[PDB]
Amino acid sequence: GKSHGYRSRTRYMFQRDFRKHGAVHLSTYLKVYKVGDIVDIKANGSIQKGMPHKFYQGKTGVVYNVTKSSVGVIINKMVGNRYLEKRLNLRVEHIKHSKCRQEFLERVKANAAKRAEAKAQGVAVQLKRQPAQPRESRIVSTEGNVPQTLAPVPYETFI
Amino acid sequence: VLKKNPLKNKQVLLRLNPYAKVFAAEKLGSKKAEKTGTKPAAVFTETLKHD
Amino acid sequence: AEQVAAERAARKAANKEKRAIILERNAAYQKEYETAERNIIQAKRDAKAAGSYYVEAQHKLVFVVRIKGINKIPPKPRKVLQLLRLTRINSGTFVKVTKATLELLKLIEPYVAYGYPSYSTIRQLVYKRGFGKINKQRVPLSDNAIIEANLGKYGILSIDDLIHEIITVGPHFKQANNFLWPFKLSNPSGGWGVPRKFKHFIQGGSFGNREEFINKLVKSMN
Amino acid sequence: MAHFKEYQVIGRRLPTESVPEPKLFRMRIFASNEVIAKSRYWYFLQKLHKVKKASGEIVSINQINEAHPTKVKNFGVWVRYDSRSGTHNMYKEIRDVSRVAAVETLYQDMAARHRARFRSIHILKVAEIEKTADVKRQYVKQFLTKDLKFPLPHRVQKSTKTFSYKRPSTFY
Amino acid sequence: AKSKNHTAHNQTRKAHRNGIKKPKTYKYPSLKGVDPKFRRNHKHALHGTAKALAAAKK
Amino acid sequence: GIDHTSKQHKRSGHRTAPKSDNVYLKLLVKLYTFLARRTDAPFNKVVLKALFLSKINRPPVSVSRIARALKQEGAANKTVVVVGTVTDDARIFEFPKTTVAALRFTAGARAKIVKAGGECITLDQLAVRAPKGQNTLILRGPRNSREAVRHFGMGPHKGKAPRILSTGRKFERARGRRRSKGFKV
RNA sequence: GAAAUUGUUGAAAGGGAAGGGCAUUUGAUCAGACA
RNA sequence: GGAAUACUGCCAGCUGGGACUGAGGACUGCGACGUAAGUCAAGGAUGCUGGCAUAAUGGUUAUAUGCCGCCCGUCUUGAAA
RNA sequence: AAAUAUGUAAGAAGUCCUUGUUACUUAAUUGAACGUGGACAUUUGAAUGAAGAGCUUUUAGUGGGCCAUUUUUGGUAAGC
Ligand SMILES: [Mg+2]
Ligand SMILES: [Mg+2]
Ligand SMILES: [Mg+2]
Ligand SMILES: [Mg+2]
Ligand SMILES: [Mg+2]
Ligand SMILES: [Mg+2]
Ligand SMILES: [Mg+2]
Ligand SMILES: [Mg+2]
Ligand SMILES: [Mg+2]
Ligand SMILES: [Mg+2]
Ligand SMILES: [Mg+2]
Repeated sequence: GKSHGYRSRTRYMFQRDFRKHGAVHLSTYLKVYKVGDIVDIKANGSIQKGMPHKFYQGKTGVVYNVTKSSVGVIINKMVGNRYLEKRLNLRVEHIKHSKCRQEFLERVKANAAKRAEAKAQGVAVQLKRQPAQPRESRIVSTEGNVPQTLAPVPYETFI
Repeated sequence: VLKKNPLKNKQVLLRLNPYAKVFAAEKLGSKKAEKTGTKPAAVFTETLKHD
Repeated sequence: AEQVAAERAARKAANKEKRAIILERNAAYQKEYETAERNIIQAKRDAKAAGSYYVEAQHKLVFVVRIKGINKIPPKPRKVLQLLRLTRINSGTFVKVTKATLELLKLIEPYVAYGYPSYSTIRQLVYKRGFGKINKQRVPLSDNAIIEANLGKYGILSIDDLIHEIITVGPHFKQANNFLWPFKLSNPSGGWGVPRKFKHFIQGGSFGNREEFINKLVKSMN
Repeated sequence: MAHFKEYQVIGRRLPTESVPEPKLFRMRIFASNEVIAKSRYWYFLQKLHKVKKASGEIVSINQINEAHPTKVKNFGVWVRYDSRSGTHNMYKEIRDVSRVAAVETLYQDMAARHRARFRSIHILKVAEIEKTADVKRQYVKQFLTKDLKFPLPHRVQKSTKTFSYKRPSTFY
Repeated sequence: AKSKNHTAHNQTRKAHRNGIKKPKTYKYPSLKGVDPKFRRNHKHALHGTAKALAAAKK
Repeated sequence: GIDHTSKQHKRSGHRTAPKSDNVYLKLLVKLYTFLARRTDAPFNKVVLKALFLSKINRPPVSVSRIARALKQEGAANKTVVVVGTVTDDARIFEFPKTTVAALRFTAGARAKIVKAGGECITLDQLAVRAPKGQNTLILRGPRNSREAVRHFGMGPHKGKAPRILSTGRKFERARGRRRSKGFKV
């Protein structure tokens, strides 16, 4: 009959990259994780212990526990019409520091600097991002750039 | 009790926008533009008539 | 009985001062409208005389009209239409042109016809079909008092100031535009001009981006 | 697709820091109005250069008017069109007074004789034949005869009323 | 008398009538499943700082 | 054709008038409806809304609860307002000299308050003394202490009480409750 | 002393069914105010 | 070299004919025209005039005419069957 | 190695300075977690919208489906 094992349909998901087999680089075991850190999950095929399920591949969670060689991750999973809270025990080979919020730490640092610099000069520091506004007016010079006339080409085979 | 449309009822048109009286008095809807005598460059007209 | 002429005289005096402010402001807006349009025309003449080309700035304001009914609509286009307050056919709403709003327009492209409104179209829409959202109620814009009472903190004190914030996208465009109830237009008096509406304007239908041609369509529906 | 006007459309790629002031490209477009002309510009530019609307801009669009709208001219047109199976090249000659009034005749003839719609026709070139005997289509040469003269037999007159009280005549 | 086996038709429409609710976030989340050794010393740290705060406002 | 974003003709979901037919209670509603309309004081609106509650939403407030509320810093000389019945508590042995206004006082609660030197007044007298609810304090009883609440949300690993008639050794302690019999909850 | 059903008298319509909805013509019949 | 006109757009430019509607019921508001008193098309129709005062309008009912209308109840994905 | 769908973040439950607790941890007042006090208000951290948000108890009916565009399996095909 039908088969729904733990690692079913994971033929290509858990493979290693091309010419990227073998041992794990040492920098994986030297990074430090704390409670509240935001990390994303990517299973490693060389390590069969503490490997997450195929559902959580490519999902981002928040660290809530630290252990000897593993951490706890909280992920919200949609079940039916609501979301449930999931807790996973994954070793450090399967996770890394997500950069989704890392960029946000620079803007808040930059917002504090910009506000302080303009505090003694002018109000309305404009500490909000804006979308790509429509282009303004401009003048296009034809000096050495006279337009070239183009026409559709006929049909040919060249086979 | 009953909404009245400006531009069809002059009194309501004068209730809001009091400047409407000045606009009609000076005939600002038919203002003449200042004359200019600029001519396009030879590059523009040659490109316009270019095949 | 007291306070029968004292407060009436004071209240009428206050009304006259407000009338003078509106009179002076509308004069200023008229001057800047005329000056801006003449400069653009003059710039084009100067560029041609110099052997160059004057590229006008891209438009910042669009007016979107829903031209289809409420049946057989896929979910994602349906949700976007609700976010633009287009719940019935022939409804209109001004949208500020940004990078985020352009992607919204592409999704609901088959169901709406939008373009670039002019000052004349905006003025006639507000005067004839201008309704405000006050305490979740649709209140006709029949006097300047209601505009002052709901938009005074944003510097708007007249119906022409409301029009000014629309034609020229100001810092308070979001609050002014959200104040206006979505416009309820009728069918065009001269028709749509095409045998089948539900084709792109380029191919010969109704929906799409018809740019300045929207002004002819809106006036027929208004 | 409607009454035709001739628009000059000049476009350009968006300037970058590596190559500011890029080249300008121009092409004549026959279109009903201004909206269609700009759309057709990107349709033909996407078949020639690595550029599209998102990464490009329209520099200037201008309408082209005939220098001599009231002089009879002989026009030769080269077209590329798609049939129900394959693509064919074609050369036809049209006698008229203006380019806009000669392109509309071409679209009527293509739809009538080959069932080709607007979407499957490309106008390669429209040119005016200046010298006689360069015309190679007999249906045009017959109108170039010295002192052209032909009658109009069998005239039919429209009637405004349902009934007529005399037998009509087709004299002219 | 064979019949239909399985389908996901109309399932997501029912789920969107009242569902798809983001879970509530609470300050001080539950400490279930955390390291027992960490929890033991954390209890004494909270007990110690309570005495220190009370001693300052005796 | 309107593409509704929400349900139409939906009722608010809150009580507007009391469900009871008590003539004296409706008099209090009429009195505080006038106050809540022409006094713009948040106390009046709270009292008017509280007059519509049902019996389970108006738990009794004991005298011990009143005494504990009077031990707050600076609240020893406030008028305690309880929209409901005030019951007597024999666990407490001392009682202050406060002023309490409530719908009903039990035969024991009224005696204890008066003997301590205080007074028991009705809600209509409070409007005379405190039209805007000055120096007032509203107390409410516990709702989740009700017997029916402990059976709500029954399910596996919830720790809720089961709906059972007879409690004993042979009543819902077998398989499904302990590891020795199949499994535990 | 009801209905199904039937006789007589009176009125009406009817070219392979009858009955019904909207509007009005025709025939018969009828209430309301004359302040 | 100097004009005209076509096409497109704007006017808080003027003006003629037709159709449907008259809701509300002391005053209160925002305005306009006036030195003023006042007036006004300004928070919803008034003025003038004629015929008839009854089966004339109208109601009910029968018939005729234009268009439309398949037999209800039920099981069913689906019933005039 | 696409297109379309898909996880997370876009602040007050935040950022920064200083120092209190512990039986955990460190060669070590080293670190971890939790705190006292001080500083920065709502262009307070993109867009749009919001007949308001959140929560609870109880119960009916249903648990034979079918059609169309598109993706797609078996079969020569089917109103399969
Ligand atoms: Mg093992
Ligand atoms: Mg369709
Ligand atoms: Mg017509
Ligand atoms: Mg049509
Ligand atoms: Mg089934
Ligand atoms: Mg009988
Ligand atoms: Mg009659
Ligand atoms: Mg009939
Ligand atoms: Mg029929
Ligand atoms: Mg059957
Ligand atoms: Mg049936």
